[PDB]
Amino acid sequence: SLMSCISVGTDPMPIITFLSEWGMEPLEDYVPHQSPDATRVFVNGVWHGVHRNPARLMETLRTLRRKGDINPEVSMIRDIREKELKIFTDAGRVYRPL
Amino acid sequence: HNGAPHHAIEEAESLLQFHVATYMDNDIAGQPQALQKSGRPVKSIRARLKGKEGRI
Amino acid sequence: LPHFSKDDYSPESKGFVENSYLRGLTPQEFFFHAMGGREGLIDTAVKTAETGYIQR
Amino acid sequence: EGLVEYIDAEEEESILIAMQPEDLEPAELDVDPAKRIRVSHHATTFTHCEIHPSMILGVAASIIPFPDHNQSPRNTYQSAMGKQAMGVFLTN
Amino acid sequence: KGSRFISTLQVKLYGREGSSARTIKATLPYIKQDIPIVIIFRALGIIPDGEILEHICYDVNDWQMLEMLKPCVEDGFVIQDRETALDFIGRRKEKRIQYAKDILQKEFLPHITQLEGFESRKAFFLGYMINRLLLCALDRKDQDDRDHFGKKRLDLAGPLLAQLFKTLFKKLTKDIFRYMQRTVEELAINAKTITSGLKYALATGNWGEQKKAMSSRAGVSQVLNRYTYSS
Amino acid sequence: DGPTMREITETIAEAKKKVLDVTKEAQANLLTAKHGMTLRESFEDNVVRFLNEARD
Amino acid sequence: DESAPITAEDSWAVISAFFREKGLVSQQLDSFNQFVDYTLQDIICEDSTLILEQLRKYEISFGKIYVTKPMVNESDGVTHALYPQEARLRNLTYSSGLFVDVKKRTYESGKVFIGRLPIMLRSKNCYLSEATESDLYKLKECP
Amino acid sequence: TTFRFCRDCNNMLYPREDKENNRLLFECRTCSYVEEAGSPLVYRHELITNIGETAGVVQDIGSDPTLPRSDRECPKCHSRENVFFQSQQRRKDTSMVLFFVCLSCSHIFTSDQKNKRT
Amino acid sequence: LEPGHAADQEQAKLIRSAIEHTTLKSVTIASEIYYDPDPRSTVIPEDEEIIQLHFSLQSPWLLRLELDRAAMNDKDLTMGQVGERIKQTFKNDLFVIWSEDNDEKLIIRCRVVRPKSLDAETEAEEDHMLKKIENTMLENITLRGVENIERVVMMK
DNA sequence: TCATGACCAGAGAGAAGG
DNA sequence: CCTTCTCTCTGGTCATGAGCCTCTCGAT
RNA sequence: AUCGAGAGG
Ligand SMILES: [Zn+2]
Ligand SMILES: [Zn+2]
Repeated sequence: SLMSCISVGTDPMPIITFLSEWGMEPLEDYVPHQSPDATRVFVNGVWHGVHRNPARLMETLRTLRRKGDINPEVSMIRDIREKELKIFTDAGRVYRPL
Repeated sequence: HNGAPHHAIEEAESLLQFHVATYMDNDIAGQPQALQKSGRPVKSIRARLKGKEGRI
Repeated sequence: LPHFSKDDYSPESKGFVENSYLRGLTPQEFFFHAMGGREGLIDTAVKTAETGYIQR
Repeated sequence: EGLVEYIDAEEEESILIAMQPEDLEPAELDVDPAKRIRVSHHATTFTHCEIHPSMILGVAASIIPFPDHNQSPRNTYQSAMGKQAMGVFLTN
Repeated sequence: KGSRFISTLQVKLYGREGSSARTIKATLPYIKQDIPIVIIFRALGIIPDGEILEHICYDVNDWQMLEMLKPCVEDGFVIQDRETALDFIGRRKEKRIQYAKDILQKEFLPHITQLEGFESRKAFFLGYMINRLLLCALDRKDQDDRDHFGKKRLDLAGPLLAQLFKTLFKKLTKDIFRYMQRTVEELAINAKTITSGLKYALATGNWGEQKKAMSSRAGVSQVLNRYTYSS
Repeated sequence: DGPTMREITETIAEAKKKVLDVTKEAQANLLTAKHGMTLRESFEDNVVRFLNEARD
Repeated sequence: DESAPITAEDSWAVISAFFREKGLVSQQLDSFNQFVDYTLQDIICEDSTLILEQLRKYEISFGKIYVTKPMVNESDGVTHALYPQEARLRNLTYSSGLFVDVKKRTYESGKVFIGRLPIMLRSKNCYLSEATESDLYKLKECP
Repeated sequence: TTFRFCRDCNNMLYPREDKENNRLLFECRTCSYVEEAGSPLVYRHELITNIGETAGVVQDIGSDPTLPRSDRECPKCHSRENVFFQSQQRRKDTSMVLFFVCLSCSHIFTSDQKNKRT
Repeated sequence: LEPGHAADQEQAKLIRSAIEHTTLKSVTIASEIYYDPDPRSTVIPEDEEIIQLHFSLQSPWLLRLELDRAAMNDKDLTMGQVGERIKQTFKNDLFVIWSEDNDEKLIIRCRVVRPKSLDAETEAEEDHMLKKIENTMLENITLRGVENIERVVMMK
């Protein structure tokens, strides 16, 4: 389509670093029965840990992307009723402006 | 007539039978397809007359 | 479509075009109609080869 | 300035897009019978709005006039044939 | 990044729909026969059954999924330590343990990491896959749609050129190293390799290096249609 | 003409209301599970039949 | 007035701004620019180092890469700049050159030519990316 | 059903019969642990299930814009601010009944009339 | 239909019920296993009446099945037919009782009986065997109907 | 690529023995 | 009971195919 | 000639 563009590829390392510095508990320290309502966090299909109170994290991430501090072609998806947060910096994903 | 070892003849046969087969039929269960120059599968007498574009 | 709320079994939500060609289709109706017509194009593409093999 | 955002296929599974900015007008008859019938949005928790629905088409189909009044296979056929029409392809 | 070679991990629910023996096995890359999941977990340093199920069922009050997992634990009951799990391996003594240790970090979930000492991440991810499998088998989540566009990637000019150039540069490097071996007693960089390979692919449209089948992708590079501007 | 388009759009509106009634009736588990099919199948068939009736 | 909501007509303005900054083939250009600026270097620095052991050890490693502007070497001639129209007329290939920084270390070298990379037109290495409409007309390229 | 594990080994327990006293015990096969059963139910197998129909109900449910807002009141707090959805269960023979969640008191209610449970 | 017996939807429905295959799985809601060692008194307060009506004239493991009213009424099935079918299946190798059609719940209670040692003492078989018995009950129990006829509709 | 007869050794029912 | 044979359905890999005709160009 | 791509009814 006309306004259809394609993802080009970005480095996920700054994203993961920003996660671990904003309450994204690492995976080896994940106590499932001690933190049941914890939202999983994926970065390019890789589980990097869990996070509690993910609405604040999602607002911060969207604020950064809409500012430019994150590459606008990065996808950030919070699935609520699944308690998942998936971030894709993959190359080759088709997007469109809105 | 050179007096070759007993298992170099094994190689001679594994090559002769293979070549005669691929000359008759090149596409068989044996993974080797007997590629010609430029990686082209050797057209066999079988595939020559087999198929819609074949001889028949 | 992302323009509908979830679990919407409405007629227009699932592909009912209440407009006529004379009146003109809406974007959602347009996309659903195209989705339907593609199926007919693919059937026309596949049934041709199937019926060719059958006739042969 | 945070006014436009890129959305891929996976992300738009978590959003509710508006078709026109008029869907954001508050509701509160004498309609033209000739105008096509547009159902009310019946949804309010909007997060995005389409720039223009006509942007769902490609280069070929964007040449077709009134493609919303045509059987869709005809639009496919016209998209196929427009690549065979004669004309000035380049100035040089 | 690096060798983008594909490893296909399959977690198979070997139990039939109405039959008993609802076992769950896993497919490992260089391993002939499928392996039960609990043996893999205990090979990953997760010995207790409670911890294993904690890695799979992320809720205590979900007894259907736990009841589904019982035959897996009763299957792996025969192995109760890590070295015994690593010993269960398909080969032709002590070397089998090292072969399994190498497989569990080299070929098993390589997208997670290939560095030794990350078994917790892989165990949790395996539990996540099993959780998804059982959510499907319990008719709680629907079968994964395959034609969803978000699951599709469009390799554009960049990735294709990279796939080709990695191969061509590897061939150039191999030629340089063979020349160095040939020069043990005495600049021999065939630039024709890279240029000729790129040109062959860009011209014939066969994305490869003078190959027909291994470069099965044909029509990748096509003559620009210049009939009309819109064409 | 205007009268005919009025009757057409009123027919479509009454079909939409019919589908809404059937949908709300199904939402309250007030559907008779007739032999040989699920509730969702009966609902889908009823809605499709209503819409085809309206179109014709 | 400054903060009033837009109408469906004003959307076209945005659409205009979308293309005046991207054109219609932005996908191709962005993919290729990403490949040249970043991917090429990563491919070069991947298991590049070579080791040969005798009794000493000789190491050969590759450093930064450099991508020239598109040129051409005429037989019985010299290297000179290559423009697209000349390539389409003379059946040439609009390819630039690659030069890698190679260094040889020993136990206890200048830029080297490795080949030519075809250049996507209107990429950051194509002469037309910086060209004016008048420059295009003088280069016999359609604007 | 419930499930219990040995306190020392954290491995699952197996049922055993105390024949002389007609008791139910849960023993371990790692260590020699054994405990008294707190429920006679040993194995349940539902063929028709009502579990998971209200799956994925978290307090942030009000921030999912894809979910539709109804006009019903909450039977508890009478707040018309509520969301709804059909049964999250994905069996083909599933009732088309709506489940509403109040955005003011987190109470889950239903459009069902032929029954009212839980 | 039989010649002349047409235009009678009564016999039509009778034939339909007689031909449409019906398995025990199609009517079961849940299948539970309990340790209930006292035959004269159960730990379940609901089944009391069931054993109260059982006074005319094994294993402590109880296999308790619940049945769906809608599945039993969509067909022409009474609990007696299901009980006689399950008893005909195993031929006295297990004891079976059930509720009545009037009770709020449709229950079937089964226990194992080994002829050698369970006629003089209360020895319990491995609860792993009752699992296989439940598997055979849910997969290989033909209540009525024919082999592969999994649906039947009456048309005019 | 992939469904589907057409095949074709191996485990596997009976009868006969032991 | 238990082997032991003698033919037995039962389970699985394997070969085989895929609409006519027509046009243009391009690389080896 | 092979191999391949695109197109027509
Ligand atoms: Zn223990
Ligand atoms: Zn409330």
